[PDB]
Amino acid sequence: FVIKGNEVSQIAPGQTGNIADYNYKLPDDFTGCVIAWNSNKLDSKHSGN
Amino acid sequence: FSTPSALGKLQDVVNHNAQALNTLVKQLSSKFGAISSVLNDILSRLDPP
Repeated sequence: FVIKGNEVSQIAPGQTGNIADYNYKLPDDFTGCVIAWNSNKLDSKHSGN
Repeated sequence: FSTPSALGKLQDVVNHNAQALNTLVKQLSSKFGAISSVLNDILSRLDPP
């Protein structure tokens, strides 16, 4: 999935916010890896994507 | 009848068991390093992890 930088911290166990609560939620006992990187050069447009 | 200390051997047993139970209950109000002694305050103030 694609999210905002201020929402990257929400892809973690126990977090709250519009993404953690309504789009994608991890279990409290989640085991695994959360990998994130900047995609501004690929997803952004001057008109807005 | 006259000597109030005559039965101390039994009164000490009663008092020691009463003190042990009162101490055990009083320990429930301690924090042991936690922010609060009440589980509901911890659950409502902090996120799961």
